[PDB]
Amino acid sequence: RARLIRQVTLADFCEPQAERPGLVVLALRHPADLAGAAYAATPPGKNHRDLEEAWLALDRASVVSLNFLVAAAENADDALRAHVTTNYRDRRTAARLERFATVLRAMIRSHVFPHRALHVLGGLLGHVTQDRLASVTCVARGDQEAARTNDMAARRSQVHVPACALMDVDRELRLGGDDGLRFAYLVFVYTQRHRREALRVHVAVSRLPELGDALSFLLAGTRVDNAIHGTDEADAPAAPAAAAAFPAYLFNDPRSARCPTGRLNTPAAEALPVWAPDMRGRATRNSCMYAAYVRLGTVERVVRRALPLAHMERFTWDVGAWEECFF
Amino acid sequence: CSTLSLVRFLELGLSVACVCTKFPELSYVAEGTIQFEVQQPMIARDGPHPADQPVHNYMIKRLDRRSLNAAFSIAVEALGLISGENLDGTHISSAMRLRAIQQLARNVQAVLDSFERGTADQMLRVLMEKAPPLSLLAPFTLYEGRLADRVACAALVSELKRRVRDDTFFLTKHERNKDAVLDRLSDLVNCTAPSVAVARMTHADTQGRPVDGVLVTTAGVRQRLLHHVLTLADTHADVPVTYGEMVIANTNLVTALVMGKAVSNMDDVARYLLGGGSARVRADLVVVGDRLVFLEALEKRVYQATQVPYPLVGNLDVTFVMPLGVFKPAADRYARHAGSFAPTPGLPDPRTHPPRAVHFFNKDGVPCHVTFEHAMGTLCHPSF
Amino acid sequence: DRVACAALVSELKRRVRDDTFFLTKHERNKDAVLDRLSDLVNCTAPSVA
Amino acid sequence: RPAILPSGQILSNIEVHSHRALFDIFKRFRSDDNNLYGAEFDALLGTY
Amino acid sequence: RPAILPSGQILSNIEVHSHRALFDIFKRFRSDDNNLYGAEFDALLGTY
Amino acid sequence: MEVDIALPTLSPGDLSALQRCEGRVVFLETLRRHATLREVALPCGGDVLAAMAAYRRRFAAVITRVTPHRMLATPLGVGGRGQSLVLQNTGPFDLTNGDHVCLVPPLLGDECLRLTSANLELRFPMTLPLAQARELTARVVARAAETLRGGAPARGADVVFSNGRRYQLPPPHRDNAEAATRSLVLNMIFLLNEGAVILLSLIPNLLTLGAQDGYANAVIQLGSATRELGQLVRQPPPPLPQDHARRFCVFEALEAWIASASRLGDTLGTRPVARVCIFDGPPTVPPGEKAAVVEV
Amino acid sequence: MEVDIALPTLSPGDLSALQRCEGRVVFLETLRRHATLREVALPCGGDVLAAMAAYRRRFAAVITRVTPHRMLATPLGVGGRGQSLVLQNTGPFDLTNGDHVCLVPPLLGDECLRLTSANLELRFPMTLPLAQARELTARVVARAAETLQLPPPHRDNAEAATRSLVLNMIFLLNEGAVILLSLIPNLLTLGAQDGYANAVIQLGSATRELGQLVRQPPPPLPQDHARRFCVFEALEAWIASASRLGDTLGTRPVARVCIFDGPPTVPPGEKAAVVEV
Amino acid sequence: VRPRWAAPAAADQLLAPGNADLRLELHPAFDFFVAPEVDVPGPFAVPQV
Amino acid sequence: EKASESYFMGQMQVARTESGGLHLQLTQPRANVDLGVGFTAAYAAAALRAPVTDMGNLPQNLFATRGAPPMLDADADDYLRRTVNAGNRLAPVPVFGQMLPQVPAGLARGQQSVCEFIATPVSVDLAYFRRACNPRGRAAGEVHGEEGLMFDHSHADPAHPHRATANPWASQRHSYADRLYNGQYNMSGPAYSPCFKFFTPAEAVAKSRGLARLIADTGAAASPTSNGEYQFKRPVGAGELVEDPCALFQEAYPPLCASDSALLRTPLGAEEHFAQYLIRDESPLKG
Amino acid sequence: GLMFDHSHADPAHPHRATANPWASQRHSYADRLYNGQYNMSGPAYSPCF
Repeated sequence: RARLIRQVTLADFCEPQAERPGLVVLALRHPADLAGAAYAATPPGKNHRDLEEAWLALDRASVVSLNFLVAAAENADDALRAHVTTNYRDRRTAARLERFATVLRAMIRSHVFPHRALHVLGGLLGHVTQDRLASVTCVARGDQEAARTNDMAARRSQVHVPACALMDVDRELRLGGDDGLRFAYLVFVYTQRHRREALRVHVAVSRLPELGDALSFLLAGTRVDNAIHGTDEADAPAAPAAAAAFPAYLFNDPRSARCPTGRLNTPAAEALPVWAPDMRGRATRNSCMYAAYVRLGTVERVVRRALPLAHMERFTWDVGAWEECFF
Repeated sequence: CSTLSLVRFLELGLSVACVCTKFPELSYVAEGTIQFEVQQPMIARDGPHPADQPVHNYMIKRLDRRSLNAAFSIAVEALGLISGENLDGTHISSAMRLRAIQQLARNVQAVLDSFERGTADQMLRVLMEKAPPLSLLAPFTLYEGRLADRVACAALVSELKRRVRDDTFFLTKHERNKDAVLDRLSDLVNCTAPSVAVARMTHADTQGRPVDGVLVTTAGVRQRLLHHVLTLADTHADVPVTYGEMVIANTNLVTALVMGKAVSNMDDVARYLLGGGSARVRADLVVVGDRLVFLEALEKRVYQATQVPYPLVGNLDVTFVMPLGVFKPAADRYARHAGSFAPTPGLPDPRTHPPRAVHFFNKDGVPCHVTFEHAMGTLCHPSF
Repeated sequence: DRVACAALVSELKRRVRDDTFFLTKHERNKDAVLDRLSDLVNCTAPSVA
Repeated sequence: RPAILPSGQILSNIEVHSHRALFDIFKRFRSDDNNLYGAEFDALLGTY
Repeated sequence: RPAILPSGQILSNIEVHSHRALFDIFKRFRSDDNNLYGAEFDALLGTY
Repeated sequence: MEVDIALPTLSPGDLSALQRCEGRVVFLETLRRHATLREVALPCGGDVLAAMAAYRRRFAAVITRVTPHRMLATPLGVGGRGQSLVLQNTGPFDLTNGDHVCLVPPLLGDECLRLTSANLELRFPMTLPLAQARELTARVVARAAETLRGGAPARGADVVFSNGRRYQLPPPHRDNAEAATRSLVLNMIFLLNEGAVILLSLIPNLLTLGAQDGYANAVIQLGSATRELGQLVRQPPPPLPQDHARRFCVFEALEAWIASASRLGDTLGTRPVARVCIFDGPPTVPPGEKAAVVEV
Repeated sequence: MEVDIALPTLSPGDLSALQRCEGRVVFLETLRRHATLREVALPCGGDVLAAMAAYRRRFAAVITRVTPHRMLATPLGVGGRGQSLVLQNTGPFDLTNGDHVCLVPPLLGDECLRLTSANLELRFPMTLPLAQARELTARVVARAAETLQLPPPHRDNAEAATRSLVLNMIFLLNEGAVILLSLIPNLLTLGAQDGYANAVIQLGSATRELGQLVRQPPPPLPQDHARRFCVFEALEAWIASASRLGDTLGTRPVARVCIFDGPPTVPPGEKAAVVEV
Repeated sequence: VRPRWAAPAAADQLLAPGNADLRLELHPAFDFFVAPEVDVPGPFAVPQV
Repeated sequence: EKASESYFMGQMQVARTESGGLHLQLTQPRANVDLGVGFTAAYAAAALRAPVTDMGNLPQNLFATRGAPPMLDADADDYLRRTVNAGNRLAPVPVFGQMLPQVPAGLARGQQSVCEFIATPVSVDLAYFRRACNPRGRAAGEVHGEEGLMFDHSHADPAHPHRATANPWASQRHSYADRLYNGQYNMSGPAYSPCFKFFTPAEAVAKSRGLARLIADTGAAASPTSNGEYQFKRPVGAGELVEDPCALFQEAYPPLCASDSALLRTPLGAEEHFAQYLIRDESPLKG
Repeated sequence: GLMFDHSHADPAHPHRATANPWASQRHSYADRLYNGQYNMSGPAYSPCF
């Protein structure tokens, strides 16, 4: 059998009566520490309190359904926007979606990436709701349909993913392979251009155990235009001094100026060459971050069928750790 | 094929060194004790100094935990056939099932037997660790009652320092004498004091008085003993065949369940407070001093054709010391005879110079020396 | 292990060159001959019955 | 440690956590803790 | 807290102070300690 | 596969303290159904690097119920179907629902049981969520490093948040933080510097490219296909005859660096050992209180 | 799930040799329930670097039974972490209890159960403990970096290894990393008053050769040295990288050894229980 | 560096299992040494062949 | 003796598990307790078999230890390491992960022991090495002498009341030899130090309340060393039974040694010729 | 690997590595005369073969 998680929370982002069971839910970090870590994390030149403001503009609420998050990104098919807007019961919902979009766009600008703010839980199956207070229940290991929903029309369930975001890889990369058991990865796509940036979401399946080079080639344009426009707003100095050239000719020189340890404060040792490695404004790793992914589980089949959707087949929940994709 | 030489524990001579009782509730008992009480005798002095009362004392000794185990792995293909699941209807699958079940029986046979040799080994492991050497023990029982002032303790250690280096190997450095061996064995059998009396032992010779102890050795020592110095007494002995028993019931039960303790002889204490099979086994005896002891060598009956080392081959540890470059004083360099190791005529005599190396013998006798330049590992280090 | 085979061969080397002839080197120790023969007889092991 | 045979029953129920003062030792486990089912005694075997 | 019925008698006497390192805890007394007489118990007088 | 531990009886009072640690983890040696308490013990004042390296050659196991006779443990590595089990959180800050825990030695000020009756000590490793631990290690190391160069000894920003409350990161001198962590900071800073030096020695002109148009272009070309700007690694000068006292073969140094870096990266944990799946309870477990967990 | 590998008809000269391969691992490409033997097969030995790069792109499988028709297998890790199985060792170093094992392509070749009837050959990878597999990968990748019991590289894929390595190294250089780079002499002087401090530094350290040859000036204060602090960020980045540097060149440890009763150390060529990770 | 031939090696420390002289001392009538792969006698400046 | 041990056998129980197969793992808890006041067993160690360890020589190499502040000039100690590790076994070769002595090939006899060296002034008397002696000179130990004897020097030596010590470089607290072979000075290594049990008072916590405790302790003390091809240090938990009367006396025995090969010849004869000396053997091994 | 290497000391007198540099190394002088696979065999019997 499979084991579950129950987390009482607010009916803010995941609204378990509006959707039927079988869709992945995410856990949202407490925003206080995000706002704090920004103060030290936003790069030089940029704003260092804009995430504070972006959060304050959206006023515990802990979960967020992927069905909701995918809408508040660049990539989305407007049918799903219309569904989320007109099918969610809740007041003021479209405004909240707009504010959440602004929040995530601030998150990437402040170099505190949302993948460090959204751990992933399993697919919800049950809920009891008071007035604007819910208690969702999702699987965490094992296969989905080992559960037992209190619908009584369909005791078991499946896993539903918005087909607008599901990006297949193998048939995409043309591996010539034959569909057997394939993994499932939820991937994020960052893009960094100051005041003009966005986030793209996808759900990727393939046989590839190690994404790496696969995404590095898949998202080539993103990495390209992100490495060059990413260092912007950082004052780089003038042309680098010739002293910056780290001297290599001097390693296996038999005759050269030398200095034993224990006489290094200010002795008659000034004859050593000077070398000033000077790195101020170049592309750091967080500057070239473009994607992040995390393993979800294993899958047999994907069929498309209805608002467009994508029913999984024998999903086995096995959540992994996050991963960076910068090189 | 090959059989399996079964062995039981009660038939061994070693059983007379321990009282075995089944206690099926041991897995429940926290730390258990036993209480002694001894009362030293006293003698009446006289004269000025005042007399002394007779002394009493109590004491307890607590238990300790040990256990045994033995793996029993059975296979895949065979567990399919045993349970009848993988069984097919043929005249060939049945035979393979018969084979697998014979394997399982021939396996559990060996596994269950191991719990006898287990105790046979455990007893030696226990006795061997609580017994002090004879050398360090004979003079200690010679200075009893006197180890109060420092001078007696000093003489005692000055005699230990000799005993340990003079009598730590007999019947290898004395293969010409016969009575020295016998005297050492009598000393060994008499240095020990009898323990408490229990009527469940009844370990007796075929004719008369009961036995007193064991003598476990190696086969080599037993062979060198049973042909020159010791004479067999008999070849059979009557031993008990039933274990002991200790169960909690009907008075210890209530106490262990509500209070938290349960004495063993509880029923006797109760009825006092309110008004209220010898087998014949083939062992080898011997008489030494004035006692009758078992004389065993368990290297063949048990421990044979397995992968454990016989626990009676001990390990002596000596630390040698030798001086390297000491130069004797002036008045002590002198030739015992004017015709010395005279060197070659015409060359200077290298026997007068300060030495710088020592020579000694290896394990077999090949010479191997040590010189200063072996000390570079020590005298050449920042630690200096 | 290595440490056991070491002592084993170091003892074989010593046994071969001390006891490779009896009845011609020890005719006095009449006991020693009987001991050697008993060692010889018991050193082997019985075969199938 | 807990009892085996109750002697007499109590007549009136009352909230107990309110009247903590009247007692000396107090212990209120939620339901069915582990310490109840441990019958681990200790006892001397022989006296000599 | 001494014993009432010894299970078995010791066979041999031996100077016991010098061998004190064999026991775990022990105590001698000169003669006729006063503690070992007055024994007081502890009784719970009802369960409810 | 549940192991029990013989317990040499200590005393009253102390056994209560041993009963209080009914939720922590202990590192066995081998999977045998018996073990002595003397075996699972570490001098509670010890080197953090060596302890973190030893945590790999052992098996984790959590202390279930204890009795004056023995205490029962359950290993985490091997297991059937990953059954549930209870765990006492003992880090400095709480851990939420639905994340991964990691086992690190008591990096900050230490707590250790001192069983004075049995004369042995115990160390119970901290239980940290993954990212917070990977960042706390860097925090303590960076503070020690800033101290090392004798610069500004304080910046008022050695603080870590977790679910609102601000944590203080106790001062780095309490038990032996100036001695039981020196090994770690040394072994990390040194390797970092060595990697940087090797890279710069293989590509001498890296830090003389365009401040914004050359370095980025080189990195993007390197990440992309095989252009590589020729042998971007210029041919290093030829070495000495390997008896000259100043021989330096750069490639063997790179080899040693790869090996040491891999080894150091593996002896840091950061591979989850469990995952909190609490259910029917307060969704956020504070320090010191047990929390339902399923092994990974 | 139990992968089923079907067999063609075989001569008794090699069926009995295949029977002896009961605890070795093979590399499928897709996890269908059925698969023919011809599919799961690798060419004869060549380019240990390329092969080691190929093990990453496929998930392993260990075999258990070999019948005259059918040969089972078990997909190593796709959803399980406690499926205790047995696999035999074939690496030179004997692996002891406690440590993990990683799969490494074979050296020198010569390990090929060349089947003539089926006209194919298999190369089962050897199994080494982690501590030594890391070192082997280090040696091979360094040797590949040299070309701008030992087979030579191929200059077509060695560049890919060099690229991965140089990327993982380049992204260590941070404006905080220079601050650490500034105290090399302050580190050497510390590696003198004590013993352990000197012990942690290697002999051909490739840094002591620098701290005694070049002086560097005080570092330039970075932009906004009041709001944020850089050393912490650089160190966190380096931890994140080094935690995953070993696998990116070799292979993650696939299983750790656990034995309940047998002797701790198991010699080469002998089966030993295991649990996967 | 110092040439091995000029500076005498040692008396005992020649036969230690570490030095690089046993590797070239294996005949009582000949000598072996490393030398530049040129012809003798050659030009004045020793090439780096 | 007729009844030396009470011995209680519990009830067997089977623990089942999965491992290709099904591992049934029996067990049986059992306990014992001595029940005789005074000693109830004794052994004699009659014969003698071959020495399990070699009795040759092996200079201990300190370069495997850490805790000694290295010298300033790196060239100096690099030259040191290059000139001491040359041709010296148990040199810490930098084999991966351990930097430990490499596995030798071929074994002459049992595991070769290790030797130490202790500085000592040349004017030390030689008659101090004929009988059993203590490498320190202060023969303190424990069996003869109360606390405060090991390091005090205002109280004459017990074994030679004439002089205070016999080696000032190895007896004072914090002396030279002490800083190398003591317990609480963190200068231990992987190799076994045969003199570790002569310069260590750390048993002050373990004060003795009876000679019988010391008698029983010897003949049953766990083995400190290992069983590999050398004498490596072994974790104390594992252990093995071994007897040693040296730990009771803190004394050593002089073997048959002499200062020139010419004196160890079958017509032994004279024991002091010239500057050269000979020392008869006085050990438990006269044969 | 013990017969010909000279990094591991003599397993009989471990002080040194070999007691005769002219009869131990591979292709040494004394080796080219009485080795089995080197083909200098005559009619006479060779004790040290």
